[PDB]
Amino acid sequence: DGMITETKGTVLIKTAEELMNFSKGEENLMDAQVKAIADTGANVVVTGGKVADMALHYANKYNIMLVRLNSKWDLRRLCKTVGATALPRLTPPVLEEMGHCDSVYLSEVGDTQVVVFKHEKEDGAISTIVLRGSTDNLMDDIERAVD
Amino acid sequence: VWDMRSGQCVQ
Amino acid sequence: GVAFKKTFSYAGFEMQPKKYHNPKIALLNVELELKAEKDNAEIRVHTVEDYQAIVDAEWNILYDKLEKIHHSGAKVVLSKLPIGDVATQYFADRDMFCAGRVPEE
Amino acid sequence: PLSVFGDRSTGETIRSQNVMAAASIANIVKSSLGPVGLDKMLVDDIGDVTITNDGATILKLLEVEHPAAKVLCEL
Amino acid sequence: ASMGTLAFDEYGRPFLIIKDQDRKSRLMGLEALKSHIMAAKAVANTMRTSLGPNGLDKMMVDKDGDVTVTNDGATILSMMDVDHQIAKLMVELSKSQDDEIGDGTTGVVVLAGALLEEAEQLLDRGIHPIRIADGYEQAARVAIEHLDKISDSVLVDIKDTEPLIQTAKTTLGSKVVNSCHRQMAEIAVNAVLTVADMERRDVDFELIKVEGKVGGRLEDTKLIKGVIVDKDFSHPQMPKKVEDAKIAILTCPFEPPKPKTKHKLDVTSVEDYKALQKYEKEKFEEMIQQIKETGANLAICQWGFDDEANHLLLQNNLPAVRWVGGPEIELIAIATGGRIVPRFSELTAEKLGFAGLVQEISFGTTKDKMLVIEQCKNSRAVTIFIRGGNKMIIEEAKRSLHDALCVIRNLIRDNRVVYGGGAAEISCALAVSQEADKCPTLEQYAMRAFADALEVIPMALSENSGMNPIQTMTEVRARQVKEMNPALGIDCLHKGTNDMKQQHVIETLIGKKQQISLATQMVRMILKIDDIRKP
Amino acid sequence: RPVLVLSQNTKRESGRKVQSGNINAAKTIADIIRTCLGPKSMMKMLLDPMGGIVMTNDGNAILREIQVQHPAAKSMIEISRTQDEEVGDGTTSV
Amino acid sequence: LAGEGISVNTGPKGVINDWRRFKQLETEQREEQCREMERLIKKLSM
Amino acid sequence: TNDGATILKQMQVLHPAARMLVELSKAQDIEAGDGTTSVVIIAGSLLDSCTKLLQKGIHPTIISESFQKALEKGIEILTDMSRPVELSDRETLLNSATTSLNSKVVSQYSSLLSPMSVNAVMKVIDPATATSVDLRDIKIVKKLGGTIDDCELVEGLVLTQKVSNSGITRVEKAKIGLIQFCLSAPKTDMDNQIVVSDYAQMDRVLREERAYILNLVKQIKKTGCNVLLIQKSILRDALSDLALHFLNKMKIMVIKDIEREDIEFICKTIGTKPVAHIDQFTADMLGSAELAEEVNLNGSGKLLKITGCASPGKTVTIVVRGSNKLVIEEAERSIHDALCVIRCLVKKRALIAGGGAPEIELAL
Amino acid sequence: ASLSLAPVNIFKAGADEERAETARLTSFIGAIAIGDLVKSTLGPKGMDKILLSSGRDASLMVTNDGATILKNIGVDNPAAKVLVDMSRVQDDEVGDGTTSVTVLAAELLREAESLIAKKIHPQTIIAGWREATKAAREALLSSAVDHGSDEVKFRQDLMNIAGTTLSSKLLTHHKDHFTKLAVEAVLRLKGSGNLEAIHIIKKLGGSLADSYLDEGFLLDKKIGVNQPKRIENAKILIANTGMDTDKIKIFGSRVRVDSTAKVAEIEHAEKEKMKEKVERILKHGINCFINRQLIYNYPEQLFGAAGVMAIEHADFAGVERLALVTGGEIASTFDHPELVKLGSCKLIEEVMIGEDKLIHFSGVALGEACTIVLRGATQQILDEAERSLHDALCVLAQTVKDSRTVYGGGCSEMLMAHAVTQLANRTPGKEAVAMESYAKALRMLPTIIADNAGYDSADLVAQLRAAHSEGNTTAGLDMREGTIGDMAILGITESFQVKRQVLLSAAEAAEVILRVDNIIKAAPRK
Ligand SMILES: Nc1ncnc2c1ncn2[C@@H]1O[C@H](COP(=O)(O)OP(=O)(O)O)[C@@H](O)[C@H]1O
Ligand SMILES: Nc1ncnc2c1ncn2[C@@H]1O[C@H](COP(=O)(O)OP(=O)(O)O)[C@@H](O)[C@H]1O
Ligand SMILES: Nc1ncnc2c1ncn2[C@@H]1O[C@H](COP(=O)(O)OP(=O)(O)O)[C@@H](O)[C@H]1O
Ligand SMILES: [Mg+2]
Ligand SMILES: [Mg+2]
Ligand SMILES: [Mg+2]
Ligand SMILES: [Mg+2]
Repeated sequence: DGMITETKGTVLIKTAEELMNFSKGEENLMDAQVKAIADTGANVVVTGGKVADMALHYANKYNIMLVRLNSKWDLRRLCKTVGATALPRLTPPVLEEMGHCDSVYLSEVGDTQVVVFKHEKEDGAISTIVLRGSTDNLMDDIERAVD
Repeated sequence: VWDMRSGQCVQ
Repeated sequence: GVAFKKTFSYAGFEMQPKKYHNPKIALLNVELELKAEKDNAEIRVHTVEDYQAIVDAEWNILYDKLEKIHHSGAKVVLSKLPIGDVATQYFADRDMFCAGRVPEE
Repeated sequence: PLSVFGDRSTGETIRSQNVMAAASIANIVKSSLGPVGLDKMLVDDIGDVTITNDGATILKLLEVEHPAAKVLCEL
Repeated sequence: ASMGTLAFDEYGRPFLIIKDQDRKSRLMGLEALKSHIMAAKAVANTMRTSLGPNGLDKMMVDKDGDVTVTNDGATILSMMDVDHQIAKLMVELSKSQDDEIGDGTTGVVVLAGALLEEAEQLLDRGIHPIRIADGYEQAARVAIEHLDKISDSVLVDIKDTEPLIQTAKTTLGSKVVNSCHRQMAEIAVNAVLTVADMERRDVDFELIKVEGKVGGRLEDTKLIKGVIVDKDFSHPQMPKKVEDAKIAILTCPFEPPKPKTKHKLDVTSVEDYKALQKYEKEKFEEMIQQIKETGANLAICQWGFDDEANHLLLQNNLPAVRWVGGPEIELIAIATGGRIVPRFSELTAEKLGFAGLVQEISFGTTKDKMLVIEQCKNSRAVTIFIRGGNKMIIEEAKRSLHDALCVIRNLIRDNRVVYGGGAAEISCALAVSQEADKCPTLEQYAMRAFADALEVIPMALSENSGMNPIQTMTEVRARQVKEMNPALGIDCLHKGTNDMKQQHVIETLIGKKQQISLATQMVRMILKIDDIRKP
Repeated sequence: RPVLVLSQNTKRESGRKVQSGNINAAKTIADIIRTCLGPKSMMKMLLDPMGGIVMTNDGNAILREIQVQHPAAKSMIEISRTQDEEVGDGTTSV
Repeated sequence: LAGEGISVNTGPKGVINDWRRFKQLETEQREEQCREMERLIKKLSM
Repeated sequence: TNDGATILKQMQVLHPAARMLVELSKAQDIEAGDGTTSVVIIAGSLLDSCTKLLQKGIHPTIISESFQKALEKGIEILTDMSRPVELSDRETLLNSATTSLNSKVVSQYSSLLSPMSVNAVMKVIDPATATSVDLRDIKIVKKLGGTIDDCELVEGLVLTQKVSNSGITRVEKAKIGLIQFCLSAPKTDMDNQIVVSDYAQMDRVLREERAYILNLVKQIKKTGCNVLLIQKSILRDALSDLALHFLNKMKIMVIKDIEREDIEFICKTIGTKPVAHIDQFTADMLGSAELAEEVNLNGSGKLLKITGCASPGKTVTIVVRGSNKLVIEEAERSIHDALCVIRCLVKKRALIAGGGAPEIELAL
Repeated sequence: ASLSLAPVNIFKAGADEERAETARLTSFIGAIAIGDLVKSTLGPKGMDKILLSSGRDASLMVTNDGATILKNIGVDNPAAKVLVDMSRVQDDEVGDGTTSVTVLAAELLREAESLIAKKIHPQTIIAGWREATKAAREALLSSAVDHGSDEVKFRQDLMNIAGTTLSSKLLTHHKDHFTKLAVEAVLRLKGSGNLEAIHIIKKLGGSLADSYLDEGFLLDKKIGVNQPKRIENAKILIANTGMDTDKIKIFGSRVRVDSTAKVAEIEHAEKEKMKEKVERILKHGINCFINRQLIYNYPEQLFGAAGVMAIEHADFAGVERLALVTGGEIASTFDHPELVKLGSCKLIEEVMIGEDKLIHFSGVALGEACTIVLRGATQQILDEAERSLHDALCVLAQTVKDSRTVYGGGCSEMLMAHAVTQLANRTPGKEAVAMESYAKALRMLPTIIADNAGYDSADLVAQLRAAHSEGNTTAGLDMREGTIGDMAILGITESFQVKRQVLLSAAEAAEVILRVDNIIKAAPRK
């Protein structure tokens, strides 16, 4: 979303023109930011915060996959896996800060919807073991054995 | 109740 | 296709026609009613002319959104966010259909 | 409907209850069978101790409630 | 036969399976079916006394002590404070019948009770309940096919309302408004026919405003081809009657404009204060002049207004009302043919609604004033004003008129009718019995039980009218078999003949089909339940 | 309300725990009078429930004044009494 | 307020199960109170 | 208390007949003000007679009709027995007041309170044409301390409010004025805020506020006003510290927190026209008085008395004093009874003998 | 099987259910109890009841009104609730007839109980009662006499109707004077049905005969401080303006300046705006000014300096009554003085009533608004007098609206009962018995009227029945001595609307209660 002043944000309107143009200006700025992000080739955007409605609309307009991760540990692990840098602002990523993954897709395993960042190479910084089972306790025991 | 100008219950 | 329950129509909804033979549907996530422009927005004026101009500006913002929707050529308007009574009457006057607060799914 | 003052068990419930009572009685004394069997300590909540291996004595000293278990004890 | 399985072990150690299993009951097998059948039988036997023209009312009291004398089966069961789950299922059955059809919410309960009563003696003979349910479904299909066969169509045109009036009279005969029977039926028919999308489409009940005010007489109930409003003119010195009114419908309060956004208007000098005061005064005068420029003789507002606007409206000979509800605003603008205008600048002559007469109505020594708008050109919204000697009769007339409107709506949806008085039920039972004889032996018992359960409606009608149930039912069935005439029913009113076609006892085919279908499905659902696990 | 095979107050335990408890109770009984053996033994003071005082270093005299709940300790006390009655000496040794 | 001769009639025969359920516990307590009566206040004061 | 109406009101009687008797006493007090005890006795005796009348088998309707006939005859008899009275006959008024005061606690002090009551009623009415007396024109002030002998009839106005000004407690040839506005910092009805954006504006604001207050005080003083009564004000400070300091500096007595309900009484008493804006404050609206001083009640409190006026228009004040609160309350109730007796004499100019003579004549 | 007498329990804890005979018994007991409670307050010799409140207030209320009695009682029997609501609706529709309709419904339900005991289906009773009600309505309509044409005859009819209405109430002691008072008050309305235009002021002290109808109008408000206390040939301006710290309705406005001098200037501008408002009001050329809202100190001072009365805080009813009595227009803007009509009256002064001061209007121009002062020995007497006078005013207003009158004193009841009996004598079946019971209840009504007076009711009712069957259709009870007489000659008349409403409402409520065969009570909150 568009960053805001940390101290106190207050939109001051003194003429009808400013009132009639403020929302259009905000929408134009958001569209320009998202298009600048997309023009770098980034077809997947992962954020650790909330996603604004206009930001989601403009990401869907330019065919950008959006994934939201609440945990900062998950964000760090994803950065390690793909090879990206967690940008602090909404600037487009530089050539080195843009991670590359061989396949990102939405899939359903059993009754759970999952998002997979798949590498075709038999390497990588982080690997994942998906455990199946008929009981949560059984899978916890299998996880202990894996540990 | 409500609208003390007319002194009647509205809505 | 899709079917869902009627969602809290406002005044003037019964004027809108309830059958179309080739409608264009305007799927929106927009709150079409008069309201404060922003939560933290504040208007500071020192002239009654500016007061009237601000009121007219709010009304013109709402009617500009409604006019863009109308000129889009749609006949059925669906919005996830609430659609106000003013927008309902505006769409009724144009033989259009409106339905706000539609569930997201 | 019946308006009888008491409880009623019908069908598989009462049969399972009877079998459970008989099995409990059997498991009480199953550990004291054969030369490798072992005796039992019985205390009558007054301080009297009865070390015994006899099944009849064990079943006689115990106070039992279920009728089928009582049937096995009398057996 | 409760507390689940009370063992507590096989060895002696604790054996806890379900949380709080020592405070939970459980019914299994045939005992649960017997309990459910007995509960449904009790509910149906309570409800069957309110069936037919001679049925007696039931007098509910809620938890606050309010009294509701009613004959509507759905209303009776809705207000009943039941705890048994099968009773709640029967209440929901009545609610479903009321929602889909709006009439016959009592016959479904009696039919389900009779079906379960027969299923009880069928289960006593060792028949699996699923076999009973399958036989009931087959017999229900046969009965529905027979009902379609013996159905009769009626003309739903506005020119000839006689079949519609007869159907509404048949619906209202059981209700207490049978004193004003013909008048109530005619006003219900006219109300439905006025507001109805005539290409066999739906009827919107939001276009019918059923309002009741105590006092007067029940015969004073009338249909107003317009809108009646529970408000009055804002200024007490305004005229009480407006003729050939040109109504302006507005949703803007007659106050100086106020922006929605958080705004502060700064006054920095005496000149600014004078400018603000003049601006307020000229805004008042401007809004009044804008209203009067279109030529409107009457203004209607939704959000009320203040003293300056009130006196300007009185001074300019513009009677007005305030705080009219949103639904009432919509109804007024629909009836008068005018548009809803959100501000004065958008008000024009073409958006004015026309009404022949706008008057303020008094109600005796009660200080209450209510506004009526009528004599419109082609009003597409109607209201029903019910008068009575007490509020209980007002509520009962309201629900009776709702039943009549629902029946005429069903007639709009489908024009096929059948003749009531138990004639349809007797004919269906005869068809089911005939079909049973041409069927394998095992399901014959279920089919005949379904036929006997169908034959309970004429017996209930005979009992409620004082006649001997079995003798009258047998004679009517024998007459129906002798000469092919499925219109012979139970002469509840003692008119001397059993021909319901000659007696004009007419019911919609859809109502009977829904009754049979809902009763069969709920009887099957109740029969399939075999475990109860109340806490 | 509840249905049980045995009585409500009937408590049963079995297994290695019972053997461990019996042996521990016997060891505790032995430890009670362990230091009262030999020419250099020290006396003990016993307070009777009736108010009397028993001051002695005899095994049977000490053990007969102890009230215990574990039946193994009751067996050991009966053993002490048997040894005292049969021969009159060796009560702590047994 | 008329009909003081209620003659409850059918009422009890459909509820004597619960009535006897309460009465059994009432009697069970009753033996205890009657027994303790002969000591608790029979000769405490004197 | 000895007042029958007060006795019945104070005790919470529960029987409906007792409540109706209490209402009867209240009605007698409103219409007459005296005889509140005799009326209940008469009603009770009538009902007691009704008992034996009913026991003889007489319908209550017949009893009521006969009682109405007897009441009409009794009214005729009493009217015939009475004699005319003139308001110029002072001895008759004194006798009536003393008779009303005989049964009360102030019977030894009646020699003081009878002429006091007669004068209090006479000064507030016109003996030529008055047909009723508004007892609200007579203000009674209860001050603790002293003895009932210290009861005094003040011709002017007595104020319980203390003087805010210190060092000025006596003004001769006073020119009293009523103020219904506030002598504080300027403040409009609309939400007002003063925005400071520079260091000079601070001292500018302070200086301008001081100048505004000083101009207010100067305009007040220019009319010759030397005693100022300020109406009680809420949501705005009635008297600022600067205003009080300036008024003290210009030798003006200040009495603030004057109750709103007393404005009409004060205007009727001292002839002052209230002023709600400084524009209309002129010497014409001031009320001239001979003396306005604050007195001390021998350590039992302080009173402000404005005695002597150019236009003493139909208003008197009575100061009631006593040793304890109970005797003060009973004394003022008895004084009210005496005033009500004189008011009855003003209404209907007819006098009748007392001491049970009317009742014996009526019975016979 | 019953819903309650079943092996399974189908209800929540506390829910109840009464079947056919139990529900009928409860309904009949409640109805008979209500009827016997409300009766004995009926007829010229009816007595009053005391209503002690069980609440914290414990308010005392003695009354003869049936609706008042039935309203302030704790009713739990639902049929009794139905009858109470019937009485309330009857009171709302017309002033009189609450006791009559309640007693008629109770007697009808008693006859229904007897018929049910005689093994008669309730539907047959309902059909018979429908036919009987139709016949009685037709007979009563035929018996109506109209005197709306002749003015003096209509005035005599109004006087007779007011006397008949007030005969039962406490005002019967001064019935003649109170009849004149009520008739004059109603006729002063000039045909309008606005009963709120008639204000009743209750002042304690004085006899009930001291009550009077003021020739002008009386207001219970106060005049300003410096304004005159007496104006002759007053020009009245009624207003509904603020006049209290009057602020511009732009609620977003504020004063934001940088000095206290600017604040002082703004305050002076506010005071100048108020002064201009007062000047615009005064430009109408008025002597008195009545405002609905409060008047603050500055406008009060301006009016006092202008020599104009400023009566404040006269509520909506007050300003409406002043407009009706003087002819003024309730204004809220004063930019067009010549478009606003000014009220007028001959004299305004302050009067002394009891111990309170009131504003008196004399020589009013229009006078279509009455004020009545009530003087009584007790507050309960004042309340009962106000209720009785309200009943009389309501009945007189109804008679003015509809001039058809019918004879009272049991004449109308016996006439409709005779018609019902005539219809029943030529009807086969048990419907004849039901209609005979209907006629019996109609006879029972004047029987109760005579019972309350202690006369030989059986003989009087027999004589009335004989006279009405012979052909003397105007014979009624002569309560002065206890015989029968000619109601036309004696002068006991009632409004036809009141009697018709009583009959129809009683029959309707009896039919409503009779149709009930089962009462189901949900578990209460407590
Ligand atoms: N005039 C009549 N003659 C004979 N039977 C009638 C008549 N009117 C209604 N019935 C019968 O009474 C039954 C009950 O109808 P009603 O009580 O109006 O609604 P519900 O079906 O909800 O009980 C209907 O099945 C109908 O056959
Ligand atoms: N000095 C007196 N001598 C004889 N009788 C008196 C005297 N003063 C008062 N009375 C009588 O005492 C009665 C009661 O008067 P009082 O107690 O003052 O007031 P109330 O009439 O309210 O009781 C009066 O009716 C009066 O006739
Ligand atoms: N002077 C009279 N003579 C005979 N009957 C009267 C007289 N006045 C009233 N009635 C009768 O008393 C009945 C009851 O009137 P009332 O108790 O005053 O009010 P309500 O009609 O509310 O009961 C009326 O039906 C009327 O016929
Ligand atoms: Mg029906
Ligand atoms: Mg040794
Ligand atoms: Mg006295
Ligand atoms: Mg009356």
